[PDB]
Amino acid sequence: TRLVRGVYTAINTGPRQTLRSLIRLWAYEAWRIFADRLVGVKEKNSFEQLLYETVDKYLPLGNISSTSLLFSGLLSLDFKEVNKTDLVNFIEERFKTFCDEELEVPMVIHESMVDHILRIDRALKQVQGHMMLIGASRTGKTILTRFVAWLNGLKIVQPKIHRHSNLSDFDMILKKAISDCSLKESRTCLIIDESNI
Amino acid sequence: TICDPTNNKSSAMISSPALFNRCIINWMGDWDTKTMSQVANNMVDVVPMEFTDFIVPEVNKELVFTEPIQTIRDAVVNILIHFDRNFYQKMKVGVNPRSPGYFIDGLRALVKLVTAKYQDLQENQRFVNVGLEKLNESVLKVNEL
Amino acid sequence: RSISLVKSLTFEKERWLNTTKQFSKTSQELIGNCIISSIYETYFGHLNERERGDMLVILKRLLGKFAVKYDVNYRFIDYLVTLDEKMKWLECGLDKNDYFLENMSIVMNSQDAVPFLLDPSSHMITVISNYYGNKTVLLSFLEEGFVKRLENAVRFGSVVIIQDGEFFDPIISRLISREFNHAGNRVTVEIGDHEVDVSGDFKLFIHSCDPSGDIPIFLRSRVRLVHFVTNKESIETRIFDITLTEENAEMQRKREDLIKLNTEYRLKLKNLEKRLLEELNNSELMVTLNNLKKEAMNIEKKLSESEEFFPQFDNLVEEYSIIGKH
Amino acid sequence: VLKWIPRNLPSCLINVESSVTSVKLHPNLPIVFVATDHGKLYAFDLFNYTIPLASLQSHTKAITSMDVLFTNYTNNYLVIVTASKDLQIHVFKWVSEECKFQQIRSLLGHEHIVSAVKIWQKNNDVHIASCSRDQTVKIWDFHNGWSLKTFQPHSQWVRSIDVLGDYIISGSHDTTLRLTHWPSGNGLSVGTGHEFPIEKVKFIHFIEDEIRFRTPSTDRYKNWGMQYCVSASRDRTIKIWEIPLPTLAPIPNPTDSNFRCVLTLKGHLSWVRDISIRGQYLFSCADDKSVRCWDLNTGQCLHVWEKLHTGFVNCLDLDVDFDSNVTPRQMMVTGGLDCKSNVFMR
Amino acid sequence: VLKWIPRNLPSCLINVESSVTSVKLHPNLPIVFVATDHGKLYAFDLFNYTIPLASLQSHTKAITSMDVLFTNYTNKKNYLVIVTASKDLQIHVFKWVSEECKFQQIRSLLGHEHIVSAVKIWQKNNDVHIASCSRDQTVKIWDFHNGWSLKTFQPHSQWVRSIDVLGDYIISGSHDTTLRLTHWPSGNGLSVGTGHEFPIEKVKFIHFIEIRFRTPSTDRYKNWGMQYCVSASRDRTIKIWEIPLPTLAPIPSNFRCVLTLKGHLSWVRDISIRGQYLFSCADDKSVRCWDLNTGQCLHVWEKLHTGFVNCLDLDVDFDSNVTPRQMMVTGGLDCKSNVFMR
Ligand SMILES: Nc1ncnc2c1ncn2[C@@H]1O[C@H](COP(=O)(O)OP(=O)(O)O)[C@@H](O)[C@H]1O
Repeated sequence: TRLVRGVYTAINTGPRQTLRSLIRLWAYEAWRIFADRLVGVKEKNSFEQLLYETVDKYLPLGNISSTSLLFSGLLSLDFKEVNKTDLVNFIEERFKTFCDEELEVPMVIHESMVDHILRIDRALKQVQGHMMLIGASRTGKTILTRFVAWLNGLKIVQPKIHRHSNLSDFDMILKKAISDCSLKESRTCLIIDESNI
Repeated sequence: TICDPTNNKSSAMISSPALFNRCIINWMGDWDTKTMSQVANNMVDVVPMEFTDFIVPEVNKELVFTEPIQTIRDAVVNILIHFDRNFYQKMKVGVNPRSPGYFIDGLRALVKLVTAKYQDLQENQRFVNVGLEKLNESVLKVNEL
Repeated sequence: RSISLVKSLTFEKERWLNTTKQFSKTSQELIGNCIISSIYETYFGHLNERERGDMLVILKRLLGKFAVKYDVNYRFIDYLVTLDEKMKWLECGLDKNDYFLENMSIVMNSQDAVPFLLDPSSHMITVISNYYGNKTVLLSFLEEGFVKRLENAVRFGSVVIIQDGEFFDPIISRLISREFNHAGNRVTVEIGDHEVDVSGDFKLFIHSCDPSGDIPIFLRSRVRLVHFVTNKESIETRIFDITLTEENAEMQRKREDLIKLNTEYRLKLKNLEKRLLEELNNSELMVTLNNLKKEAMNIEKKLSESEEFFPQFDNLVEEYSIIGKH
Repeated sequence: VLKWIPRNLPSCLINVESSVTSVKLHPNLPIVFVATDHGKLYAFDLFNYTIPLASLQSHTKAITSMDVLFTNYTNNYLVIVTASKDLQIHVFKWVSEECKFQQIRSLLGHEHIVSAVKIWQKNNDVHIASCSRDQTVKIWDFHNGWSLKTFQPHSQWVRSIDVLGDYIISGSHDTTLRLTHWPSGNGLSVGTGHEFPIEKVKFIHFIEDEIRFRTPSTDRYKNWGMQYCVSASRDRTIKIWEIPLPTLAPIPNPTDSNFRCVLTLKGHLSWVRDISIRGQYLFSCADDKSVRCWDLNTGQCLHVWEKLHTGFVNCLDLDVDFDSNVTPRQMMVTGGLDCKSNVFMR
Repeated sequence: VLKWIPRNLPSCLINVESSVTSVKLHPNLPIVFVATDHGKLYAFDLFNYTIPLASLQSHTKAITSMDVLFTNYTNKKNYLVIVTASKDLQIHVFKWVSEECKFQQIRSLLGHEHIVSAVKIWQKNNDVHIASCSRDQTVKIWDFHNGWSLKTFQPHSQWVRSIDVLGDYIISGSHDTTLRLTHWPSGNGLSVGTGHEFPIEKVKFIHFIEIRFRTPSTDRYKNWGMQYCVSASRDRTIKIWEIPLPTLAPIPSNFRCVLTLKGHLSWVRDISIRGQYLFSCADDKSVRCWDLNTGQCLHVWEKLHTGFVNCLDLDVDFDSNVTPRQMMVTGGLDCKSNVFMR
């Protein structure tokens, strides 16, 4: 069902499409629905060859790998396929502006982090969409979430949970965020870390 | 945001019914070798690195992680990524994800220290050469008189 | 006079010629030495001596595999610990052992990442307090008013050491992550709910006296953890020092004064050579350079006079070696 | 005479040391002043652009905005006022005898970076406006050198301002416009409808010639001298607003304290950075490496200057046509992030 | 436009720490690069000439020559590449970061057994290479991307002092009074020619401009594209030579001298061509402008430097990517450099 809804969003917010474009779009949606929970590189290769076999056998097309499929609506008014170097340059300039405006941190733009930004943007674009970033420390999870939230106009709220803090503080900050979300019509993006539980 | 998905709290977050059924799980994982090679190249290509001769070695295709070795930069990014992988292998971390923060910190320390050392070495050699030249000029002037 | 001045610089000319001969070697192998230095500075902080040596030999093999060269006689102290810094550290109160020198060098050379002093002996708090004089402040995670006092320390900008670091309080996460909001010529940091102003000379230190303690992964990944344990050489030289100062106190004091004078003379000779090279670079001068090498000859004569006391100490070391090893 | 449309290709290429932040045109001499993100302030010739006339480094930070003014009096030069992230507003003198630059005075007081600086002359008393991240719209005096007034009209920081007579508006980061009366220092009305910060906002001066959006509707708006204001945000859109008529020191009207978006232009692909007004045409640049040209009557794009630069198009500038002291030449200059500036001639 | 003559008085006077050996000009910016005898590079703003924008210790010995080129890639970003050659048996290649006005060392080329005297940079369709002459009597051709060697040959018994490059053809002049035109990949001597009795200082091609000395004569010369050459030696003369057409992989036959110019009083050092005019300096502190068409000296500049004069520089006029600015720059031995603008 999530795959169907993602295909609907991509079709509705997209330009005129061809059959190869439908295949690429459906494969990207399958990648973002089924293959994100995968952990192993062997499992990723198995999923890639499975997608090869499925498309070849049921739909009688370029490379379909994860880094070769970048669907985004950042570069235009529609959710279309984008190139690589132009997207990297645009996100470089946007990150330089973000470092100028909010906080300075020296991170280097590369392929996998661009793909992760695109999928985080896709997840946060959905209505009632929530994420569970799972990865090693200092990989760039919360700062990427902050950058994508700034790109989409989301307000950033981080709970100030620390030592000698109880459930009353958590309820207070949650109620404040809820009131800001509803009464003040301010789009907020709460970020809960593992250390904040 | 989950750092170690093996601990009890993170296992409770993952195995909770509605959190799993509502959130789009995006497994970042540890960085793979291509990502670390790319970021290492992109943050060491701005330093004076290749200033001596270099002979390309003979290594296996799967043993090298970057493009085939041409300059000092490919060699140093390969040696850094391979040593980081070996160091994580020696610490017996298991299936626990490996933080690449040590790699980034070491690479920043490397670029800063190589810049400082290259500047100091060039200044010292210029000083010793101008001193030797001044001594030779003084010797020539003394021999002329 | 000119002939005498030229003839008076024969040893320095030989040293300059040897340095120019060795420049090709020391430039061909610079990248490897820098690689090993960076690996020491970023990885081997939280390791023991045997594990450090094991990853040293595998890193030497791996570095030689990719046809990049290094120094065969490379040592971390000889590469990073400058002699003036060594003198300052020894005068502050840190021991003469080399492992502690390596760890003090890795601590006082990380200006980008805050260090984690894992010191069970609880004396590096006072040696770091001695390094910065009376301007330092001692904080802890178990004191009321810690937030306000840390904010005042940030506004003042003094060197701050936080003890009991295994009970980490996550309100300083913006200071651990070193993310700064640059507001013109002032730098602000949001701590808690109200921001503060960084004085620019603010330095943070976290010290924990609990081996095998518990620290958050967020704290662990961004803080250079360094261990501090007593190895065989430290206890051996400490036992030797105790037994020598309990056997012959005046003789021990004379030996300590002798070695301090020797290393001070070596530092003065190095500074003297640097000053002479700098003075000759920018070119009265002849009489000045005469005074320079007269001071050099006096220092050499003083060292040669000081040479005639060391075999006695070697004999005492050979005598007390059994006590040290037991 | 007024409906001139620039060609499909730029007339000439100007190379700058770093990213171009602002460009302005001398109202009399055909020369162009180009800002520089490195901090320099160039001054090029529209006919001999191979070598610059003069350029000096006056800031340690990036120059943010600038504008020119050919001074006139009731009793006679050109003045350039420069913004910078260095917390200073450096005012310069352009001497035409030796075609050089001479720094005059610096205006201090802001506690952070400034964003836009505007200058205007009225009854031989020229004033310099300013706006910073302190969300304080401080207005100085050029002749005296000291401050005149200071007020905070927004919760978050302002980004651009515009003046017309005694009224000043200011777009801000919190996506709200606000009209504040300068002599009285109080707000009149607010604007709402954006969910991205305002990049550039400017007034719509009336013209006597027919254009739908540059003519008064009622006699009250003709007496006020202003009816329309245009704001460009990061919503990839252009909005023409309606300012409600205040009850007149002017008194705010609680029943009419809100704006009204009469028209909402759309068609860009990224943030609109800078906007301009010329005749019945709306000239706007954006981060799509392109410049559009909207029509005020219909709201349709009539030309697409695709791939004008290889990067973001940070700024463009025209000549003011409402003012009788400035001849509205058919010259439009643009500046980009790709260290290039394109000048359009004829 | 292309017929500009520098004024009698210089427009900018720049001071440095030691003698100036190589002066180059930014093809796109009003920035001048100068090299000193201490192996130091100074990057100077034109309108702010007192304080150096950039100052770097490039080499431990004296720099001899320097060349610049703006890269052009059709894919990737462009940047300015500067090359420095010195007496350290090394060649250094830097990228000029114009974002913050600071040099950045890209790489180095090693392999020459003695000092290197001249290094050139030219761009192919999508690749860049570099040539070098040394005391080893060896012309060596390296590439900027990989860094390892592509060509090496010994064309002359004496040591080559100046190389010029166009396309796949190399003209080199040595301490011996002869020149040589060779082919780039094959490394064979297509043509030689003598006519001097003193060592050559600078030799370079004469390109085609869309004129007596810029026009192809026959259709058999237009397709090849190379017709003329210019050379200068310590003979106080500047010689315009004609090239023999090789039998086309080329197969090699002697040089023809079609013009000579005289009037210098000491050793000349540099040759530069702008449109119809020729700019040359000679060690009597004399900067002379000669006309190629008429064939005589037009204007002189004397006592520009108290000491000797080392080099000039003007922008390339025969390249599309380089704007022929109305400006000129020169250096001297007395820690002085002159900039003529407009
Ligand atoms: N692509 C990258 N290049 C360089 N550094 C990075 C990159 N991604 C993350 N980092 C480092 O990680 C830090 C941010 O990680 P963060 O998202 O805060 O980790 P966590 O999610 O565990 O809180 C930064 O200080 C940065 O130095």
